[PDB]
Amino acid sequence: IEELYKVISLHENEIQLYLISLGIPKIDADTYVGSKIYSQDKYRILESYVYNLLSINYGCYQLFDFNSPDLEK
Amino acid sequence: KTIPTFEPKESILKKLEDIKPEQVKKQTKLFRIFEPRQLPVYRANGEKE
Repeated sequence: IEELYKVISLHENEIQLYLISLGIPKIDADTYVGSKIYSQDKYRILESYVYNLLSINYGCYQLFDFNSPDLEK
Repeated sequence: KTIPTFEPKESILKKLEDIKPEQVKKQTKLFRIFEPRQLPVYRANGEKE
């Protein structure tokens, strides 16, 4: 995911060359690139490091119920 | 998402401006085809005149 952010910050014509490089057909990459959903994926890569950060699982934290109605009180 | 710009063609425009106007000619001597020469001349008998 540090490579897919490097791809998005490239040119519009250099995202399409990268997608066709892997094996994606032309009408599928040009439906991606033309709909400007490479611009929305800047805010889903950068938010993917937030849920990676803090752990609700550990040696001990797996046993408890974190969505309990007694911790939310 | 910027688009590439137009690249001009200088080789075509160079062929228009470098057409010189029609070269005016003036002649320096008269257009000659025939010239006089000396030939020997003979009478009706055959001897040199």
